[PDB]
Amino acid sequence: FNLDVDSPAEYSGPEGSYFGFAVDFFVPSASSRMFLLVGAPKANTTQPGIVEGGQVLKCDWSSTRRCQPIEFDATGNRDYAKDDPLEFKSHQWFGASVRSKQDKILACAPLYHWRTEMKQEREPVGTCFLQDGTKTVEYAPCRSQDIDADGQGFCQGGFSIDFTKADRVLLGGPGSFYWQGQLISDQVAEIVSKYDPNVYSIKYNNQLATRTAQAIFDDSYLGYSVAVGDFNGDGIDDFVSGVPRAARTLGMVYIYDGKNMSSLYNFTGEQMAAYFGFSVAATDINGDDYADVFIGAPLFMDRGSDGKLQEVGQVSVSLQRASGDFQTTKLNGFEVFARFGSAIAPLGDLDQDGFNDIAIAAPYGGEDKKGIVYIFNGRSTGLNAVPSQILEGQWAARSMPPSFGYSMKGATDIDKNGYPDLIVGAFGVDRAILYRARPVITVNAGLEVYPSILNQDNKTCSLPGTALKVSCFNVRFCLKADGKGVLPRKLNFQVELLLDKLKQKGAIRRALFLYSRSPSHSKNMTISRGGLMQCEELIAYLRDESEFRDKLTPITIFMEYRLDYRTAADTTGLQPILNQFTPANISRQAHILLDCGEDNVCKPKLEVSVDSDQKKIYIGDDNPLTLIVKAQNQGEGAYEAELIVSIPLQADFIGVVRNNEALARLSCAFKTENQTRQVVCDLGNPMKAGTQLLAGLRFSVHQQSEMDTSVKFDLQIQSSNLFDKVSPVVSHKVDLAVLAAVEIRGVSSPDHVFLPIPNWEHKENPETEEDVGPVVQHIYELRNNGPSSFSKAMLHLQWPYKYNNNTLLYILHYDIDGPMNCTSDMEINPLRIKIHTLGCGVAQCLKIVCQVGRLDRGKSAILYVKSLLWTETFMNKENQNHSYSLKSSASFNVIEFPYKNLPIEDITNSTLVTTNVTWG
Amino acid sequence: GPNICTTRGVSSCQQCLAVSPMCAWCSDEALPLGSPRCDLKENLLKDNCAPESIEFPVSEARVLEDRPLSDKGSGDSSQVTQVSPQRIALRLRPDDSKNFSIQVRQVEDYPVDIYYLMDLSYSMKDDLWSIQNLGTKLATQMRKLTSNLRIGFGAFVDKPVSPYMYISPPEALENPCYDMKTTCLPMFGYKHVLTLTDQVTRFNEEVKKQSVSRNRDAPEGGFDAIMQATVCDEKIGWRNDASHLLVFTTDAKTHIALDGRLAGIVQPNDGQCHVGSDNHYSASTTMDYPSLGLMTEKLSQKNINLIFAVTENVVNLYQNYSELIPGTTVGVLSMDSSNVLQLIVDAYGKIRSKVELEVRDLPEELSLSFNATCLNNEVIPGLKSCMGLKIGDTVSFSIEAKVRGCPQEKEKSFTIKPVGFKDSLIVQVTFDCDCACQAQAEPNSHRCNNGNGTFECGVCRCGPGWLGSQCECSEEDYRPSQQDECSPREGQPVCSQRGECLCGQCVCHSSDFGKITGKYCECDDFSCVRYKGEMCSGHGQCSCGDCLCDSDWTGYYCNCTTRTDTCMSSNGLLCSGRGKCECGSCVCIQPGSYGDTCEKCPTCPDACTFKKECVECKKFDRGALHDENTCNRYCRDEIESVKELKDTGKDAVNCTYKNEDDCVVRFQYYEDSSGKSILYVVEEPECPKG
Amino acid sequence: SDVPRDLEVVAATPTSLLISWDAPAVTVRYYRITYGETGGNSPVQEFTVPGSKSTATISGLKPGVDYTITVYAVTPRGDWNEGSKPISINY
Ligand SMILES: *[C@@H]1O[C@H](CO)[C@@H](O[C@@H]2O[C@H](CO)[C@@H](O[C@@H]3O[C@H](CO[C@@H]4O[C@H](CO)[C@@H](O[C@H]5O[C@H](CO)[C@@H](O)[C@H](O)[C@@H]5O)[C@H](O)[C@@H]4O)[C@@H](O)[C@H](O[C@H]4O[C@H](CO)[C@@H](O)[C@H](O)[C@@H]4O)[C@@H]3O)[C@H](O)[C@H]2NC(C)=O)[C@H](O)[C@H]1NC(C)=O
Ligand SMILES: *[C@@H]1O[C@H](CO)[C@@H](O[C@@H]2O[C@H](CO)[C@@H](O[C@@H]3O[C@H](CO)[C@@H](O)[C@H](O)[C@@H]3O)[C@H](O)[C@H]2NC(C)=O)[C@H](O)[C@H]1NC(C)=O
Ligand SMILES: *[C@@H]1O[C@H](CO)[C@@H](O[C@@H]2O[C@H](CO)[C@@H](O)[C@H](O)[C@H]2NC(C)=O)[C@H](O)[C@H]1NC(C)=O
Ligand SMILES: *[C@@H]1O[C@H](CO)[C@@H](O[C@@H]2O[C@H](CO)[C@@H](O)[C@H](O)[C@H]2NC(C)=O)[C@H](O)[C@H]1NC(C)=O
Ligand SMILES: *[C@@H]1O[C@H](CO)[C@@H](O[C@@H]2O[C@H](CO)[C@@H](O)[C@H](O)[C@H]2NC(C)=O)[C@H](O)[C@H]1NC(C)=O
Ligand SMILES: *[C@@H]1O[C@H](CO)[C@@H](O[C@@H]2O[C@H](CO)[C@@H](O)[C@H](O)[C@H]2NC(C)=O)[C@H](O)[C@H]1NC(C)=O
Ligand SMILES: *[C@@H]1O[C@H](CO)[C@@H](O)[C@H](O)[C@H]1NC(C)=O
Ligand SMILES: *[C@@H]1O[C@H](CO)[C@@H](O)[C@H](O)[C@H]1NC(C)=O
Ligand SMILES: *[C@@H]1O[C@H](CO)[C@@H](O)[C@H](O)[C@H]1NC(C)=O
Ligand SMILES: *[C@@H]1O[C@H](CO)[C@@H](O)[C@H](O)[C@H]1NC(C)=O
Ligand SMILES: *[C@@H]1O[C@H](CO)[C@@H](O)[C@H](O)[C@H]1NC(C)=O
Ligand SMILES: *[C@@H]1O[C@H](CO)[C@@H](O)[C@H](O)[C@H]1NC(C)=O
Ligand SMILES: *[C@@H]1O[C@H](CO)[C@@H](O)[C@H](O)[C@H]1NC(C)=O
Ligand SMILES: *[C@@H]1O[C@H](CO)[C@@H](O)[C@H](O)[C@H]1NC(C)=O
Ligand SMILES: [Mn+2]
Ligand SMILES: [Mn+2]
Ligand SMILES: [Mn+2]
Ligand SMILES: [Mn+2]
Ligand SMILES: [Mn+2]
Ligand SMILES: [Mn+2]
Ligand SMILES: [Mn+2]
Ligand SMILES: [Mn+2]
Ligand code: NA
Repeated sequence: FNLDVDSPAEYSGPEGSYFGFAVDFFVPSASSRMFLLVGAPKANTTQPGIVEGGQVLKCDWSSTRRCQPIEFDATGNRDYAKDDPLEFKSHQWFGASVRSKQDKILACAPLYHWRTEMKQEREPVGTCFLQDGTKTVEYAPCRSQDIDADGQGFCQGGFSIDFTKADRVLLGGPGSFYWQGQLISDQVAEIVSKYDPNVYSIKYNNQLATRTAQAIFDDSYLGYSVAVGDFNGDGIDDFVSGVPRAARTLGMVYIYDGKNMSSLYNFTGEQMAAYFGFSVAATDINGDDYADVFIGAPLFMDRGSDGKLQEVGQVSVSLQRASGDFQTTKLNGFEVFARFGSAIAPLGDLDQDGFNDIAIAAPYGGEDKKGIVYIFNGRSTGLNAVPSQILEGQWAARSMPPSFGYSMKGATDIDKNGYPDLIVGAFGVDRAILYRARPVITVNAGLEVYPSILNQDNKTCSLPGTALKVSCFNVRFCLKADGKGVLPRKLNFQVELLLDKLKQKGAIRRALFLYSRSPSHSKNMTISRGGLMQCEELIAYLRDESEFRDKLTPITIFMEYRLDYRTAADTTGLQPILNQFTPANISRQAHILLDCGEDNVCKPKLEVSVDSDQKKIYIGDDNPLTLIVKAQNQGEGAYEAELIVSIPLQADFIGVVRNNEALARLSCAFKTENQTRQVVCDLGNPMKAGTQLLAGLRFSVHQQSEMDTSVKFDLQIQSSNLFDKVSPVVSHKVDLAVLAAVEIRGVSSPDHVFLPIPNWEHKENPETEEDVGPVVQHIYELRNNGPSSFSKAMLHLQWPYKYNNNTLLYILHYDIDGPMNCTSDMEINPLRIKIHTLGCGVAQCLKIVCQVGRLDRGKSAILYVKSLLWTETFMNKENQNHSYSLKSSASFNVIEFPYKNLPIEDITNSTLVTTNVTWG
Repeated sequence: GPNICTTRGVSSCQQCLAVSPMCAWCSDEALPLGSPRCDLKENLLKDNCAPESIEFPVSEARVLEDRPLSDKGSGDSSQVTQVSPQRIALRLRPDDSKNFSIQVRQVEDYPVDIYYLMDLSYSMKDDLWSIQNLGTKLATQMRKLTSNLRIGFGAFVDKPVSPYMYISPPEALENPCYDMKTTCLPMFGYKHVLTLTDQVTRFNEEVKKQSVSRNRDAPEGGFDAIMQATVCDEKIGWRNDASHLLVFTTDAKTHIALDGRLAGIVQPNDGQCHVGSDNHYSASTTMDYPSLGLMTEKLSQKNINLIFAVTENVVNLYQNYSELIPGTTVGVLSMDSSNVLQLIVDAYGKIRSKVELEVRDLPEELSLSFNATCLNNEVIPGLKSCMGLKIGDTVSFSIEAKVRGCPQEKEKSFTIKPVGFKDSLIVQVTFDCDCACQAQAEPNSHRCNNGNGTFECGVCRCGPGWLGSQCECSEEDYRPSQQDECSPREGQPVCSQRGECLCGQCVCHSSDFGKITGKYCECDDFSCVRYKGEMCSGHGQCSCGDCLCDSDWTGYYCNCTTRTDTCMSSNGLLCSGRGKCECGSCVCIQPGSYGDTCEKCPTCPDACTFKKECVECKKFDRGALHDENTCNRYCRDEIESVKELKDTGKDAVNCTYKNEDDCVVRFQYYEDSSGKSILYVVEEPECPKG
Repeated sequence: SDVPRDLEVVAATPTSLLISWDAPAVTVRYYRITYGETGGNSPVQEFTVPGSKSTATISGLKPGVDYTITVYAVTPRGDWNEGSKPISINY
């Protein structure tokens, strides 16, 4: 929110040169001056025979606003033979990737082409030039003896580059190995020490590189983007790369160990063609000193209110935990076709609040599709989901979209103001813009009234114009402000004071200042840096007795303060900004003395009472929880009476009861400011005598623990009176209860087997599954629906194995689904066969007993029993033509719950599954 | 009676209408102060004041034109009109709603132009050969469904630039296939050869004049071709009265948007037509591949049905691409493209099997509800689409339009229309926020004498602090003890203590943290309820303690969606027919069923129990599912009475049941891949012998 | 691996003659057969066979004539990529 959009730094290269396609800061240790690095591919150079080789320009903050091209190659194409070029270098897009660490600058040409020195070819290998001081070396790791598309020839290395904490480059290239992509990492010293200008392919010691994979990974485009961070305890920056076309164009992000190049973690997009991994960035947004992952998907399509797909883009925010796998949240875009996730730029701590911040850019959104950059502040809980500022493109369309925000670089403080600044590239208009962060001031203002209660018969002060004694009070307004970084010593504040803010426009003022004789006053204050809260005074005379007829209603003293711009740094137009979330105005209230008794002081007696209409609250689900509050004041009036509901962490307070006349509404608002959640309800200002008020507040508890027995609510009333200002704190608890609705269901597949079996004969020793009979399938499902879960349960299956010594339903196999084990008292499939009513009562029984694990709401446990009808036992002699109903029963018993030390009860039921065989 | 317009009303003519759709105003030419004021019709009626003085605008659904749905859409007549009504005039008073209807029909013989968009990379050389006579073969097949047919051809390979193109050796540029020891022609981004014509011989002639090229990287961008063939309609010759089918044939993967960055292409695709007189896509080298969103938008605007004809290896990929582009169907393409002629006819059946309404240019101030009548008289609320239709069927939709407040927007207009259809329902919206008497001026003084003033519509709202019909008070002291009629239910505090009473009117004080309004100051903003801690969930406006929800939001807390898309299952039935859809979530009715779409029911009966209901009504013409006349809506399965029922069906189910004639019927259920499922019923069942 | 092996004429017959090659160890996408005469200007003729089929047939030429037949292997990478070593035999 502190970025200055009034007077940024405009940089413009030549037109058509994509000036601004890549940006970075340059902070050499050689000097105190800092420079801007702006890549500009498609830029015509002095290189002989080279058309649009591309440049990298050095722009200075010296305010001359001038850029100078950096000499990297300055030479044309080397030759493999006479009239046979070795390199081509025309339209090589040099400067498409520019990154600098300290005194070293790395720039790359991903469209650089090679002759391969074996056959005559033009292969987009890509090359880079690493410059340190006067010396310049060429780094082209993808240029090697591995040539064709199955090699590194189309790799286009230098497509994305990054440094690490200690002298190591991370270079990606999408075209390696039939466009599987590749990451190559080399020590900076190795690149400089091993350079041989007469050697076109240089072998670097300690080179970390990914290797070719199976052809199913073709066209993944690994190395499309790169970022660095530490995602394990080693301490060295590791490798993060987006793979936008990976996994059937879902998009992937790979994290490789920065030491031995092994894979560490993975990310995958949820939507195809969204280009998940187009942009990647690594920063610590929550201050827990663990690097967090940012992944852009500019073409992601969410659903609008109508439900139709719309392309707004989205960014994946993954917070790293010290234990393991991340916590990932999604941030959707705003405008359609804006490509919200195109560029993700970390920028230091922008507001110097202690938590790092970040900027996400939508280059084609905004007014006239000029481009928008969104600034997101970090917090203790992670990234704030809401932008704190937006940057709008100031440049028109011309041939191609301005693409403002297509490239960004932050995190570096180019002026001494003490706040990191930001570079935004456009390249559509061939421009680059620098936004300087403004300093942040945190200001707190106190207001007090001497005294808070006014007596009209107590007239003391004399009016200036004429001599009359008037009831008066004092108002003191104190002001203190400070901030980090560079900012002036003394600050100019303009403060306004308003008396009786309630009654205004057409109304009675009821209060005015002594000297100015006015309801309002203005003051010019000047304070200095930290501490030293200054104060001033003008005093508040009260109007004539019975000049209003309006007693009771408090006189609200209102102070608001602004900042006259004036003071600023030598930065020529950088003025500070007030803190983002902080009140610019503070109010106090004086009350006229009314019905305070003979002591002339109002001492109330406040009382809170709550009965229990709600008794049981069930664990595992939200549910209506309504408390009826009875707040009564027996005694003299209570100034600014408020009901304070101190809630637990599980509260989730909503609304109030409207539907009853017995309890008449209320004014309640949820708020949490200092270390505590609570609900505040206004009981009237003043809350007069009598005043027995009934009301209700609705809550939905998402509970906690599963070791919790109760939930705690504490209630009391507070007021501004000097004596007996509060009420005794009353506590009401409703107990957690366990209710789990568990059902057992079954089905026979099929429920019918018609006799005789078509094309069936009798084998006396069969192992077929065809000679036994048809497949009868019983499926039993134990499902827990009720809100509470259970930890352990037992399941007993009774199965009709035999009737009169011969088989009824021969079980081949049984399978489980969910947290359950099962055991058969008799060996299942003992013959090793491979692919009226008959229950387990009055028939030979085969028992299957099962132990059930934890079953929550949405989950169940299933037992699949595949059996064969034994045709030989039917159809033969004692069973020839009769109707038999095969019956199997299954019962369940819930034996335990995770909610131990809470009431339990028990759950038990049973269902039976029947298979009827018939003749006719 | 007391009601709402009577008390809590009475501010101004325009301010009284904004209260409720049922309210009215009066300019009675007299001054019986009393309480004629702002009130209901029936109340104000018995109070007299009716020399047209009552101003009670009623919301109108009037149709401006409704042509009858035609029977055959081929030739003669005029204005095929497969949608009706066409133009209606919607006129809405503040916070009101009215409802209308729309009927759409897939009409018999309807003109159909089909444009063939073919991959010409080398693995399609087998395909281009067998396509030679399939132009005239397609003529005879489409002749049965449509008398007026048009065909056209276009080709694509990929962007003719590195890394995709063969850039070297220079010996191989005109012949990108050189090491193959044969000859092909240089690759092209998108090549349009034959514009749509009614001569099918003209098709086969241009084919086999075409030949195959070669590319390097496996993904072949056809999205450049799909985008161009859609928006270049003048060049490729889409009829405007016809059903547009664009068949896309490729055996490999495809390039997607932002892939062109490797080739040095940073310019996003524009939906414009860059195919020139040379019939080539000029922007192919200079412009990136189009995104799925941009393709979806231009595909919808030009009413183009896109068909994906792809090989079995890559068919699952284009299925999922089609799932992100609604209205696009996919089909399995044989390696040699011998299957396209049948695949086209099957695709057209799917395209004309569905009806779904789309909305264009809808003002956000008003929202559209939907109920659907597809199968006989049964209504399906919340659904704007119908499924399982055959050509000639007609379906209905009931739509409700409701606003919040009312704009001065100059009334605009918007469009309701089924997808892929030329015909549409155009709705002209209009808003009357204010009475007719406001045009009569009367700037200030009049009955409220000197000290400025104002008179409007039979009442005077005068001055900063002057209040009454006679302007007086303004906190001069001037103390009326008003008591009665400044608060209802006499004995209660004045103006609810929010605000106060001065001069007899309540001018509400304590205006901060939101505004306090109302004549008794009983109303306000921010007084509404919360759902997760966010008031009205952020999905509705707060007006006097009640939430006015945004479009596609309903409920007291405005946290309930009207969206049925998250209730939609993979088979096309919302909640699988096993439950209702409430606030975007299914609630399963059938016992033992669960899941987001109620798709999981392990304890449900087997398909033998389910699909036997189809064989009853479809074959034996009896049982349930017949008397509902749904016998063929829910049963789309092909059924054939046969002998045998052999073994080799692989994935299949054998089923036996006894009908009401005490005979045993035996049938089978079988399907191929993600394709259709077929029921084989054994003819001559087994019955008790005589 | 990268090359087909030992293509040999199978059926002694007039036109509609048959040939058979053997199992390249690499994964093969397609097979490309090219055939025509010996030494004249030559009418090159070709067709495509899926990688799962090891045999092919030819319509043309004579009951008996001196010809030349070549078989190319197709790499399953990129659009159309062929191996370095095609195999041929005369008859
Ligand atoms: C994040 O996502 C990444 C993206 O997928 C994951 O990376 C992937 O991890 C996979 C798991 O390790 C890995 O699969 C392994 O690949 C290697 C490749 O070596 C091969 O060497 C052979 C000769 O060059 C060739 O393989 C032969 O066998 C294959 C069948 O597997 C045949 O198709 C071939 O024709 C050939 O005859 C290949 O050319 C290849 O170069 C394999 O060695 C591994 O084999 C393992 O499994 C087999 C059984 O399947 C075991 O017998 C054996 O001992 C190994 O355990 C794996 O197949 C992917 O290559 C790799 N992909 C990329 C792009 O990196 C990453 O794991 C994931 N990380 C996390 C933390 O989630
Ligand atoms: C929108 O917000 C409202 C209020 O925040 C939600 O109302 C609550 O809805 C539930 C059902 O989803 C009501 O039922 C309650 O939950 C148990 C669960 O088993 C149910 O069995 C009982 O009938 C119980 O009443 C609940 O009463 C209701 N009100 C509350 C919690 O205060 C509403 O669900 C939300 N809608 C959406 C779509 O989020
Ligand atoms: C760099 O110089 C080259 C010189 O060839 C420019 O390329 C020519 O641009 C003109 C006008 O745009 C065209 O008429 C020519 O056809 C181009 N040359 C060729 C060989 O095609 C190029 O535009 C210049 N680029 C910049 C950024 O200045
Ligand atoms: C009557 O009025 C006097 C004058 O305002 C009050 O005296 C003030 O007391 C406050 C503290 O309550 C001081 O801050 C002021 O400086 C005092 N003003 C003076 C002394 O002029 C007095 O408290 C009031 N009440 C009484 C006398 O009961
Ligand atoms: C089912 O049996 C297994 C094997 O005895 C039980 O063991 C679990 O899984 C591993 C073995 O694969 C053990 O080392 C764990 O201690 C067990 N985990 C848990 C959560 O119990 C398993 O517990 C049994 N399941 C039930 C529901 O009793
Ligand atoms: C679609 O049909 C539903 C049927 O419920 C209509 O719902 C209205 O809202 C109440 C509230 O439940 C229903 O009981 C009534 O049937 C309807 N109210 C009426 C008719 O006053 C809904 O209005 C219909 N929508 C359209 C656009 O026709
Ligand atoms: C690679 O990562 C670390 C070394 O930094 C080590 O824990 C791991 O075992 C290594 N594995 C291999 C295969 O090198
Ligand atoms: C005063 O601050 C409050 C919040 O603290 C803010 O809502 C309001 O707009 C500010 N200005 C006023 C009340 O004039
Ligand atoms: C089997 O027969 C019993 C007899 O009472 C009946 O209750 C049951 O429903 C039958 N099962 C079927 C027809 O699936
Ligand atoms: C069943 O077999 C057992 C095996 O010993 C035998 O004792 C019993 O008599 C048999 N029952 C009948 C009814 O045959
Ligand atoms: C068992 O389930 C039946 C319904 O299937 C129900 O009526 C009964 O109350 C349940 N009994 C217990 C103890 O859960
Ligand atoms: C609204 O109801 C139906 C649609 O539900 C519609 O046909 C009818 O014309 C409308 N009726 C009224 C009274 O608005
Ligand atoms: C397509 O998506 C489905 C789920 O939507 C998934 O099961 C399948 O594997 C996907 N196939 C491809 C080729 O992406
Ligand atoms: C269905 O029954 C027929 C007739 O016996 C048999 O040949 C076939 O294998 C069965 N099919 C299946 C899938 O079991
Ligand atoms: Mn590390
Ligand atoms: Mn972190
Ligand atoms: Mn910060
Ligand atoms: Mn700075
Ligand atoms: Mn007292
Ligand atoms: Mn291809
Ligand atoms: Mn093919
Ligand atoms: Mn390609
Ligand atoms: Na007075």
